[PDB]
Formats: sequence, structure tokens, C-alpha cells
Amino acid sequence: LFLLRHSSLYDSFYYSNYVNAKLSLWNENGKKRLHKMFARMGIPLSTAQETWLYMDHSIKRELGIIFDKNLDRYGLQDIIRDGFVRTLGYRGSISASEFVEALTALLEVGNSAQKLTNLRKRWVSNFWLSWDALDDRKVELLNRGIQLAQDLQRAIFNTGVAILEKKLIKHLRIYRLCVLQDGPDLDLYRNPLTLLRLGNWLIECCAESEDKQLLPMVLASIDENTDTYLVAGLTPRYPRGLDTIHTKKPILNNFSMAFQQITAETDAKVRIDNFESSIIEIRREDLSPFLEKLTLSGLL
Amino acid sequence: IYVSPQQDFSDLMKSWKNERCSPELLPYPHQLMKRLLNRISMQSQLIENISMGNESKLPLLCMETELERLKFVIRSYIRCRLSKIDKFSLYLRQLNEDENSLISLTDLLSKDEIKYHDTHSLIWLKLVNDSILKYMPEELQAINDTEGSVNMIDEPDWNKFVFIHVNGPPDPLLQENEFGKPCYTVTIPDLKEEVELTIGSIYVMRYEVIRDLLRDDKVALI
Amino acid sequence: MYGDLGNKLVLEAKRTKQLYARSNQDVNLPMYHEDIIRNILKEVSNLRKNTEYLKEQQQLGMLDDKVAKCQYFVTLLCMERNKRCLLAYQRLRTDILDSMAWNNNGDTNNLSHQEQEYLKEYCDLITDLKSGDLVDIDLSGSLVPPSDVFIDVRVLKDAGEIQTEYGVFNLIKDSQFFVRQSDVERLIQQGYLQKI
Amino acid sequence: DDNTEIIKSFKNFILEFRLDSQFIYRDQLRNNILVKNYSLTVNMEHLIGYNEDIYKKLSDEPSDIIPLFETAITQVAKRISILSLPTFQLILNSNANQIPLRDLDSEHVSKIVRLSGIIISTSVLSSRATYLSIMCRNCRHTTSITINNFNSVSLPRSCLNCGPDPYIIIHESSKFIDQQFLKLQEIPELVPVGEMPRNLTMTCDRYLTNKVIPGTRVTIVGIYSIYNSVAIRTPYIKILGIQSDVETSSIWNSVTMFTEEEEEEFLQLSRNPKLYEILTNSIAPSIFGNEDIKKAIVCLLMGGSKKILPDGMRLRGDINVLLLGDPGTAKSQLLKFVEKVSPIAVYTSGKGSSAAGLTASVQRDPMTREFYLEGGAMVLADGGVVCIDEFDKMRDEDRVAIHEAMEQQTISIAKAGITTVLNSRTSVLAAANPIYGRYDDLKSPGDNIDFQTTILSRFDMIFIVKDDHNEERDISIANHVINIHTGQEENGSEISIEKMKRYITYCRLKCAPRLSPQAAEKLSSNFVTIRKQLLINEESTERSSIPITIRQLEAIIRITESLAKLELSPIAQERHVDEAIRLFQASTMDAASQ
Amino acid sequence: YYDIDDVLADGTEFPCKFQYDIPGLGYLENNPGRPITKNTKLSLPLWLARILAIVGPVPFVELLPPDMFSTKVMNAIKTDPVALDLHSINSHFFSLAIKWIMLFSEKELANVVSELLLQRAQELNHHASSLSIDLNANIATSTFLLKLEEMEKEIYKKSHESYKDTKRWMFKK
Amino acid sequence: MSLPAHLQQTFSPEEIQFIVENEPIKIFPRITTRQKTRWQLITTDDKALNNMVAMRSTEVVLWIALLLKQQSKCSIVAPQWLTTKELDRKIQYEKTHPDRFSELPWNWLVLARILFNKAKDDFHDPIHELRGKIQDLREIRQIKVLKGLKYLNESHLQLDNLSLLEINELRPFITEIMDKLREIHTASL
Ligand SMILES: Nc1ncnc2c1ncn2[C@@H]1O[C@H](COP(=O)(O)OP(=O)(O)OP(=O)(O)O)[C@@H](O)[C@H]1O
Ligand SMILES: [Mg+2]
Ligand SMILES: [Zn+2]
Repeated sequence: LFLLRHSSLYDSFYYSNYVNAKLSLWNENGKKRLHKMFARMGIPLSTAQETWLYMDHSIKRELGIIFDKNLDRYGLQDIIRDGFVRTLGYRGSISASEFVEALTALLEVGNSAQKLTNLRKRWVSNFWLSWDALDDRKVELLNRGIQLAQDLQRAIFNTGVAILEKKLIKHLRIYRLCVLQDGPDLDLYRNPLTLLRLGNWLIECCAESEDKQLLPMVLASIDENTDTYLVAGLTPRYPRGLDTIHTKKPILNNFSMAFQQITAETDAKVRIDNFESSIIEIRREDLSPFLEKLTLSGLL
Repeated sequence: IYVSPQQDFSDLMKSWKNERCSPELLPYPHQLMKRLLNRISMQSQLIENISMGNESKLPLLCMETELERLKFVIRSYIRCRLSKIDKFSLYLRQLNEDENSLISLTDLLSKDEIKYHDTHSLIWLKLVNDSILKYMPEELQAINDTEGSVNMIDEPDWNKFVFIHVNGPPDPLLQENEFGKPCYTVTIPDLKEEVELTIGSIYVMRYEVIRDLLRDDKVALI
Repeated sequence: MYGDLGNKLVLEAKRTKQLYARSNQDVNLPMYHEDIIRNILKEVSNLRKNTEYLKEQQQLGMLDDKVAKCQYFVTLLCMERNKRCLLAYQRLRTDILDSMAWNNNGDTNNLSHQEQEYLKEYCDLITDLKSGDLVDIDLSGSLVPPSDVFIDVRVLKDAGEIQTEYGVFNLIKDSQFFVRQSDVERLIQQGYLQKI
Repeated sequence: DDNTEIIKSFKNFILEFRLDSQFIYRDQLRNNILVKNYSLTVNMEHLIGYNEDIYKKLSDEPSDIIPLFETAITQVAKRISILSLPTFQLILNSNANQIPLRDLDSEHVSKIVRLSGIIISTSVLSSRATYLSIMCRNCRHTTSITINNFNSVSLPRSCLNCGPDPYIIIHESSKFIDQQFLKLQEIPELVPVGEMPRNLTMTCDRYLTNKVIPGTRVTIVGIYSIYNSVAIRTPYIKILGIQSDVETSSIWNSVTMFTEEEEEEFLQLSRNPKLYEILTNSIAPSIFGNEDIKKAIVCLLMGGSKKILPDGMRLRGDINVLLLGDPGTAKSQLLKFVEKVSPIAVYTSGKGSSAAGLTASVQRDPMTREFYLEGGAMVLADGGVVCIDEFDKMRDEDRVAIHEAMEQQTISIAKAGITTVLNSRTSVLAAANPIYGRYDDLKSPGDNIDFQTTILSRFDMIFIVKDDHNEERDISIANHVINIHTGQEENGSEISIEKMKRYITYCRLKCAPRLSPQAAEKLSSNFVTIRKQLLINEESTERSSIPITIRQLEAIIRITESLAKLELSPIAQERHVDEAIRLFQASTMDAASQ
Repeated sequence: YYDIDDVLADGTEFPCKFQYDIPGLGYLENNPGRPITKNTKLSLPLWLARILAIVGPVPFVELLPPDMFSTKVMNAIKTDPVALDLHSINSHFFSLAIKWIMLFSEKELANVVSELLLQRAQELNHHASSLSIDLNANIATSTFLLKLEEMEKEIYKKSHESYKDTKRWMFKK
Repeated sequence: MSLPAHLQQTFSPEEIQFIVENEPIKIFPRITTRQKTRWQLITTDDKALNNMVAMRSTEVVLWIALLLKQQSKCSIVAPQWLTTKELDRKIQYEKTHPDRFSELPWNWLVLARILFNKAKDDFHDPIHELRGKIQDLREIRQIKVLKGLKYLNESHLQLDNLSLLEINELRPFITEIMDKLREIHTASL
């Protein structure tokens, strides 16, 4: 669940990739199913939306049993897991996943060639906010990171809702394709990490499920201040928590090789300077020929 | 009388504390400061010689830290002295202008302090003469007039209240009290009082009455 | 009356002193109040004219001793008051300039020509003092006692590979160093680095 | 038994809590005792962190547990302050979800709840009993009673033969505290569909009294209890903590409340070389153009300086602005933004207003049969801005009641044996339309304005806004509105509403500039020139409908003083005089020339 | 001599009464260039008043009792030193009182002023010691601060800064 | 001028700490410097450091001790007065005598802070108990200081056993108030 200990239980179930994937919370049916689940668990809606600290202690203590008996009905049996929780005297307790989420949020939104250099300088600066958050004396930074993580997850959820409602995810035999052109929050997706977050959200939702053959996904975004794309190849994922011989085997990311070969053969002034070779920057005009060549290559 | 570097450092610390907490400008320890500067030079040369040439890493760090501490102490002492000289330039000049006075700035100040005093006095006098003084009549053209409505020479606050700690001799002036503890007796002329200072006790006295004991090193400003 | 202009100038001096006290790190002296000082000097000249006229009247006139004494005393006291106000204002400004000079190792449009010359000469004097037997010490150094030998610092403003006496520090913006406080103390003083 | 253990647990919490190396509550208690502030503010998150059982006990039965906490606080204070003091007050802070005022029902009885609303009425301080000294009529037996103000106490029914109720209170030996009653309404945005706003009765004690003024949004933490005025109980709220976004203490007192870190943030902002542009851009960011009107609104918010002469004559220091324009000019939106940003403001409609609504109303108490005076928008908005929308719609009778308020800044009432002169130091921002709904250039200005000159002279600046159909401006406005609909600089080019409100309060409470002789000379020259031009512009057919009197000179002086105050400058120079003159020429002379 | 507050204190106006007929001293009076008759009552700055009073047999001027050292003010000081608002009475009250005492060699005013200063310094130290704490991360303090004289303000600032620095050093992480 | 205004007539807390770190302290060396390079210090004595044996009590300067502790080459022996029993005895002495101050070391506050921040595992007793005891002692001494501040006069004043940090904190207020009282009395004569 997303930041269970620093938000409400309703928010924790709502803004979770796995819960949305297994319930489709991006439409009204998913919300109705979630409300029905909460009603059968015996937790009032007002109680669920209460913050974690002030939630009724009886329900908080019984939460483990309540989940043990009710999550199986709705297919959320995988929510049960064992993690590491760290506490300091007279302070709140924070789990490892929540700490990592706060650090990533600080890294992402913490606060021609010239603009690119300025953006990369800003990211380098955010690195130091993330570094400072690792200290026990700087807890205000951690709280700020938690709030930014909540906001970023909300924005990514809105963008994913927009993508899925419009049916923007074109399906080609070799691979899937999704291109963002006129979203409300296009600026947030200049950072590769936010784009990867959105890509993971989309991969878990409606793709990990539906019993559809695994297919690599292409996610692209556009920034008007520079008029270029940020293409990011994403490897497919097996259903979460499904131990199997084929699930035991890993899935490799072949997009770096195909992108490099296309760039070398073609002439579109593509950038492969990023460490993650699957993320490239493409000029506005060249994306259509690049995708044509990608489809015709068949090396994905 | 040279004894050992530790005693020199202790005396330097005592002088620094007294200068920081004292109202007046105390006499300069010429010999002690010369010894300290020479020792700093030799120690810096020794550190350089050792460094130029892993068990020896920690000692070198200790030497460098010690050198930095000593340099900071000397720097703070000298800067406080310079500020005091700034505040009493006219006083100090008046001291020097008088011949009956026993004190002379050569004993009361070092050569660097004398040069700084003279240069700053000349510069400030030039500024105020080119700005203001040249327009006033001859009667008001003196930067240091003591016969005016308000005296222009700022003397030290002799009766300033300071904290002291009585330590005793490192004693004709020493005498015992009723309770069998050693004590000192000082008088306050204005109030016609007698104050009994007990060794090892902290007091808040006027500087003038404790001046002799402080000079003799029987008490130390906290 | 006569001392109102001087009183206003001293009020402005008090305002400047309060501004200096309130300011944390950055202090910029206000503009030299040339007009008020000009008016004060004109008033002093008028008082001098009054004194000369009184003396001439006493030389040849019907003025008596008591009237002459009282008028002369009043004029002299007014001149003393104006002189005191001017000197207090100038001394406060000079003290602030002195602190500024010591803050540096050794805009100006607000200063007057006399104040600019004074600042230049004082900086020269500070350098001369630093050139003497106190060369081993750096008089214009930090007044905070040394506490930690090694500290973490972060680059605040980009700069090339500045070659300091202690070593070469390629100050790339947003990069941390684990170095001695003494070596990079000056860089922190100028604002290139930060202790964090 | 259990009470002693609860008190011990609270004492241990007070004496042992620490998040790094400062005992927060111990030091806070010592500091509060130093300044004779017998109270203690406790953050509930810290209580939860220290021990969840204590929080559970506190939440289960607040009315029975809080007094034990107060006793523990008193004991710790005595230990920490006296070397071997009335009962201390407990003020709570929490971040729990706010319950809508209308959602408060039976389910929330005798529980700690957090809610926000608007204060509409406050009562006069009363006296409660804490320590009572009593004596029996017959045998004269001395006894004492200790009373806590939390209600789930009476004089003994039986003496300790004596008849029923034999004890009589001795007053000179008793101790009392302060009590106040407040009326809290629900926020307009939170009201359900087609329902009148709901009122709630609330009470505060000791250090929570005289903390809020009517018309200010507040957040309240308290206990949802009930009192029997036969099968029903009247609900009410027992206030435990008040949190408001307006420093009421600094508004009704010459005293000013601002942290050192605040004072130094507002000085740095004032030091900005171009603060005027930042504030002009910070007002109505969603409205295109209207820069001059935004500057006028800035001047109105800042206000001028008021002078009281030795002879007793008082000079107004508030700036009034009128907006006469065509439909679609965004005047009402500007009025709403002004009401939102000003520290104190009331938004009223001329149509839906009355003489007694906008000044003060004689009201008879139902019980005492005595007449009292309630207050209206110009008493509730004292020290702020009154936004009178639809100014033109107002009846003559109603309108005429505003003159003294605007000019003399007082309200004179002689009704039902009540003879008093109230204080209304307010600024009026009004919007209106011409007679025919548009400013027809064919007809004379006199025919386009039904306002008598007497009311118009009081407005410092009059803006005649005419909608001109220009293709470029139309395209720009359409693009701006489309971007607004389909769609945060905060890079020094604009400051949020809260910061602007705080800066306005600080500037008003800190600076009151004065004109220099050069400013006075320039202003006199400009006034002579303007009056001469107005005299020349006169036509034999009609006399100028827009007036130019001494009030306009005073208005220009006020604008200059407000401009100087904007930068915390003690003196106003010719630089501000030029801007004030430009604004006057752009608005009032522009209206008059047409 | 160069201390700003001392210069301001000497500029305050004190009542005076001339004892001689001095033609040509009208500029001190409201009107310029007219003779000033004896016994005329006017207010002069302290710097001119003191010297004229001491110098001048019958001196030139007689210093009348000011309004800042009147029976009403003394009674208020004795009744409630802490609640008394000294700023409205004068912003340099202690400096002017010390100057007046030095001028007139009187002990009653000295005793009253000493008692007032001690009783005010008690509350001054209380307020200076009182420091704020940020739980998430007044009225009486400001009410008393509005009543302080300039010297008391300086002492308060010094003590408050010392306390703040000590607390910061103690609780530095 | 040369010296800032806040450093005039008083010491900053950092200066008080610097003064404190010149005092000796006992340590347990975790290395064997003694032979069966060489420290050559000019401010303190270097004989002790050279003749240092493992797990043998030796005396060195506090700042040198902290420098060694940073390298985990010496365990600082906490002062005897910094035990729970001794602090309790001092609290009892303070409570029984409301007129005097307990005979605590002149550097107890500064040394306690330094040792708590730098040497946390060296203490035999729990740190929180020591912090609570120190806090209680500080409040009692503050009460005594407030009670004793009522006797300021133009003549002398005695504050026995008061520590260095408290004197540094109180120097401005006490000094200025007594100076003004003396000025008034002098003017009276
Ligand atoms: N420049 C502008 N920028 C943005 N919105 C505008 C602008 N001008 C007008 N509007 C919009 O036009 C509408 C006009 O309504 P509004 O109540 O603000 O008008 P008004 O000027 O008060 O006119 P009326 O006299 O008819 O009451 C509002 O939605 C306002 O948002
Ligand atoms: Mg409208
Ligand atoms: Zn009875």
C-alpha cells in the first residue's frame, strides 16, 4: 500500500499500483468495488479516511486479522508481506518502502542546450536534498519528501486515468505504444524517474492482468520549452507474487540495442547520453520514422 | 622568567581572558609574546619538516590542531587589544603629551600597536579635518578639547563591574577571617565600605578596587 | 531654533545604527547625507557671521557687557552642539566602515570621497599590520574557536579549479568535500563553500 | 486510586518527553510561568508517540481525564517554579480530519472533534466559580468547594437541625475565572444544497477568551457536549484550542505579534527594488490587464496615514475606489479577490443591503426588554475593506447612510434612547454600472451617471472602464481565458494570498510615512493645474458631474503616503508623488475629461 | 561624547526662566530679533539650558521643575514601577534623571530612581529569559516591551541575545 | 572595528567551550605508544601521550582525548561527579540548602554536553537518566539565581560555586544593572 503510515487507509488502497491493477480504480466500477470491500471489512468510510495516527485503535490492531479474512475475496491476497520498520524513541515509525518513496519523491520534484543543462543542474541539486534526507537530524526534509510523494502519486494517477480513458495505448504486434501530447501535467514527465513511475503504473494496470501476452511498452512525453521527446522502453513484468519456472526466469531489456542500431542507421540526431540506455531523447519530427523503423526491425 | 611552554600558554590564556573582561588597556607582555611567536615559527618549521618526509599520521594531526588553537588565541588577544586602542586613541595621546605621567606607550604597547595607533589617528584626523573641522572657528578646531561643554576624550570606565575568582598567591596582604579561611580586604572609597574576599569565591566587584590584586595575579577575571 | 538639523542628523545616525544591528550578514551603508551636512555647515557659517558682527559692534557700538557675554555664549554653545552632532554621525559611519574593512581580508557610491580615501588608507594599514611579526597568524581570520579538524563542505557557486595555498580544489557546483576546516576556511568566508 | 495513576502518568509524560536533547514541555512550562502565562500547549501527536494508552484514555472520556491532566501540569509547575499559582489550563493541538459542522450529531457526543467555521457573535466576559467559600445559616460551619469547569456541582443539600439548602456563599473569600460565549457558523462552501447556514454555541475559559473577533474564520478543537436548559439536550462545544489565520491580538492592540523570523522576512521583501510590480502582479492573477485598477487596489489595501491635529481635528487615512464600467469588465471578481486577500473584509451587495444593515441596528432583547445595538458591515469591517457590489442598485435612502462612515469614519445613532458615536474606520471599494448599462459616448457624461456629486466626491479614485472591441486585445484575452479554463510562478514575481495578507498587516501596523517639502510643493502645483483645467473644461450647457474639490487633494496625498508605506519608507519623496499623480490622472481626471 | 543616545538625550527641552534683560536673543524665543525681558518663561534644549543656568551672582536662567520629575510621576513610580509606562513620559528618562541628579545633588530622586530601576530590571530579566519553542517543527512580552525606555531596551536586547546564544549552543545537534 | 560587538565584554559559548577543552581528563588508551613518531606539543605536556599503554589509565587534554576518541583509539573515563548517585546527592544538597549552590565543577554543564555528544557508550549509567538529573539540577539552580537576582546593589555581590556557563549567560544583565545603580548613586553624592 502507498504510504500507509503517513496517510489514510483509503488513500493507501486508492493510490496503490497493485490495488488499482486488481480492481481498476480508474473508473467508477473500481471505486464501487473498493467501497464494497471496505464495507464488508467492517471499517466505516469515515474511519477509513481518518489519518493513520488518529484512526481508531481497535481497527488498527485488528487490521491484520481483517486483511487475513477479507483480502482473498477481492483477489488482493498479495498485499500481505513482511517488511522492515524503523522507529526512534518517541517518534513515528516508518517502513523501508515509505522511506524509499520519500527519497525518490525528493529526487524527482525536490526544490536549447542551455535549458537542458539547467534542468540537469536542477536534478543534480535535488540529489543533495535526497542525500540530506538520509540523516536522522533532518526529519523535516523527510516529511517534505513524503508530502511531495503523495502529490506526485496523485498526479501520476490522474495522468494514467487520462491515458486509459482515452485508449491512447496503441497495440502493435511487436510492442505497445503510448504517446503523451496534450496532457495537463506534461512538465512533470521531463524527469526520467517520473516517466518510469508512470510507466510502472501503466504496466501493472491492465497489462500485468487481463491474461495478455507480455509485450514491451513504449512511453513518450513532450516538452514544449524544448520541442523534443523522451522515449522510454519498459520491460514486461509477470503477475506479481506468482512463483513459476517461467516467472523464475528473468526478462531482459532489449530496447537499448534496437535504439542504438536505429540511431546509427537513421539520421535523426537522437541522444543516448543517459545511463539507462533505454531512455532516449527524440526530436519532434523524427518520432514517426523512428517508430516505423522500430516496428520493422523486429529486434525488440 | 621563562619556565616551560605550558606556563607560557597558561599566562597567554590568563592575559587573553583579562584583556577581554577588563575595561582598561593592560600592559603588553613583550617577552612572553616574543617567546610565543618564536615558538610558533619553530613549531611550524618542525611540522613542515616532518610532513615533507601510518602510525605517524595521528601525531601530525595533533600538532596541526594545537598550532591552530594557539594561533586563534593570539589572534583574538591582539584583535581585542587593537579594538581597545581604537576606543582610547585620544586618551593614549594625552598620556604621551604629559611628561609627569609615569606610563609611556612604549612600555604600554608593542611596536605594531604604536604604528597602528599613529596611522589610524592620522587617517581619522585627516578625514574629519577635510570634512567638518575646517569650517568651525579656531576655538572649535581642536579634536580633543577638555574645557568644552562635553569632554571629547573618552577615558576608561574605572568603576566598571566585573566578575572575579580569588586564587591567592601563586602574602602580606592576605589575612584570615572569623571562619578560619584565608581572605583579602579591600575598600570602596565612595561608600566607605570594607569587603572581605575569600579565596576560592566568585565575586562581582568594581575594577578599581581589585586593580592591584589583578595586576599582582591574586585574582583573575572570569 | 539652531540644533534641529543636527538633531535630525543624529536621528538618522541612530536609524543607521539600528539597521546595522538588525542586519545579519549583509550591510550596505546608506547614502551620505550631503544635503543635511551642507545645511548644518551653512548654519555654522551664519553663526560665525553673527559672532563677527557682535565683535564689531562691541568694538564700535552701544552694546554692553552682559548682552555681549550672553550672545557670545549662546553662539558658541550652538556651534559646539552642531560640531558634536556632525562628529557623532561621521564617527558612527567610520566605525561601520572599519568593521566592513576588517570583515574583508583587507556600492561605494554611498560613501563620500573622504570616506573612500579613509577606507583605502585603512585597508592599506591593515595589510601593513598583517605584513609584520604577526605574519604567522592571520589577523583578519575567523574569530570562532576551532572545534573540528575535518568537516563536510558543499560548493555554493560554480568556479574553476582555484589553486589555493593548501591545495587545488576544483569547485564544481553541487559537490561535497571532506576536508580540513583550516584549508577551506577562506573559501567559506568568501561564500564559495558552505559547512553542511 | 486510578486518578492518582493517571496524574502520575501525565506528570511522567511532561517530565520525560524529548525528541532530541530539549525537554520540550518542561522548558515550555518554565517559560510560560516566567511571563505569568499559566497554561500549556500540548501537541497530540507527541502524546500518541510517547504512549498510546494515555491518548486512548484521554480520547475515551475527555471531560473526566482533562482535569487530571491540568492537576498534573499544576503539580509539575509548582515543582519547577517554587523551591520548597492557580490551576493551569490545557490547550490541545491536533491534525485529525475536520468534521463538517453539519455532520456533528449524536454519534459525536462527548468526544474531541476538530471543525472550522466563521465567528458571527461574541458575548461579554462572565465570571465562573473555581474556589467557593460557604457557610451554614444556622450553625455557621465554614466549608470550601473546588469546582472544575468540565460538565458531565452544587451547594450541599444537607448541612455538615438545618433546613434544605442551608449553605450561603461567602463571596469575598472566593476565586473566579473568565468565561465567554461564541457563535460559530459553517463555511459557505461547506453548506449542503439549499440549506441555511447552521449556528453552534461554544464556550472558552481563561486564556482562550478575547482571541477571536466576529467575521473571522477559525479552527476549533473542543468537546461536543450537551446541557439541559425534557427528553432533549442543547448541543454545544467546549473549546480546548483556537487556531486562526488572522492575528487578532495585533489588530485590536497597538501591540504587534510577529516572530523574529517573520519580521526579517518582511524586511527582506521590502528591500526588493521592485516590490510594487510584484504586488501588482500578485492581485487577481487570473484577470488579464487592468493594471491601473490593480495598482489602485494595492494602494487601497495599504492605505494612507491618519493625523490627529492638536485642535482635535482628525484627517481620514483610508482610500476609497469606485469602478463604473460595462458588463464583463471583471469588477466583481476583483471585489471578491480584494475581500479574500484583505485581513478584514466584508462582501456586500447593494441590492441586498439596507441602512440598518450597513451601519448599526437598534435591537430589543427578547428577555430584558432592553434595546442594544448590533453591528453591520461597516462595524464588522472596521479596520478593513467593504466591497459594496452593485452600488447602483442601492436605494437612495440606504445610500445616504454611508456618507459619514466614508468621510468622518464614525456612526452616529440616536434611537430608542441610545445616543452614541461608533467607530467605522473602513475603506469602501464599490462597483456599479452606468444608467443604461453601457457608457454611451453619444450622450453626455452627466446622463451616464446618476450618482450625485456628494457621494462621488468621497471616492478618492473613480475608474470609468469602457469595453473597446480591439481584435488584438480580444485575441489576447481569449487566449488568457482559454489557458485559465484548460489549465505557479512563485519565482519572486508573485506572492501567495497568505504572505500578502501578513505583509499588509505588518506594513499597516509598522509604517505611517510623511510628505517632504518638495512633495508638498509639487502636489500644490499639480492641484492648481488640475483645478484650472477643470474650470477651463466647463461648458455652458452643463457643469462637471465628476467633482474636483479639496477631497481630491487629500486623496492624492493619501495615495502618495500609501505608496511610501508600501516600501516601509518613513518619508515620501517626489518618486511616489509622480506615481500618485499618474494614477489620479489615469482614473479620476480620465473620467472627468470625457 | 560620541555616543548617539547621549546626544539625543541632551536635546530634550526643559522649562526655563530668564533672569536678565538680554536684547537680541529672540531667536531662542518664538519671534526672531526682539529683546527678551526678564522672568520670561520658555523651554530650551538641555545643552543650552544647563550651561546658561550654571554660568552667568544671579545666573542667566533658572531651571524650573520639569514635568517628568513631578509629584504625580513620583507617586506612580512608587505605586507600580512595573506597570508604569515610562516611554510615554520620556524615551530617555533614566539618562535625564541621572543628569538632573548630578546637576542638583539630591538623594530622594536618586533613591526613587534606583528602586524603580531594580523593580523594572526584575521583570526585564524574566522576559529576556523567557524564550519560545517550536512544538510543530507573546502578548505580555510585547505589552511590556512597548513600555520600555531606550537604555532598558538596550539591556533587554543584550540579555536576550546572550540567552539565545547560550540556548542555541546547548541544544545544537 | 577589529572586534565585533557581540564579542565585546563577554565570551561566546564557543569561547567557553574552547576554554573548557583545555582541562585534563582520564582515558583508556587502546594503543601502545610507549616503547620498550613522537608527540612534540608546545601548549600541553607530551610525556603522557608518549608513555601511553593499552588499557592503562592516563591523563591527557580534553581536545586531544576527543581527537583520539574519534579514531576509536581511546575510551574516555567519565568524571566521577557525572554518576547518577553523585548527581542525586547534589540535587539533595541543593534542595536542603535554598541559600547556597552545590559544589559542582565549574565546567559541569559544558563538559556534560561535550561528553554526551561525543562519548555516549563510555558512560556506565543510562544517558537519559543523566540528562534528567542534569535538567533538574539546572532548573533548581535557575530558581536560586532568580531568587538571588533581587539583591543587586551599587556595592559588591557574591555568587559562590556558580558555574562558568551560568556566569557567562548572566554577565550582561547583572553587569549593566549594577553599573547603572552605581552611576545613579555616584550622581546622588
Ligand atoms: N480580463 C479578464 N480575464 C479573465 N476573466 C475575465 C476577464 N474579463 C472578464 N472575465 C470573466 O468574465 C465574467 C464577467 O463576470 P463579472 O461578474 O466578473 O463581471 P462584472 O465586470 O462585475 O460585470 P457586471 O457589471 O455585469 O456585474 C467573469 O467570469 C470573469 O471571470
Ligand atoms: Mg458584477
Ligand atoms: Zn448547619
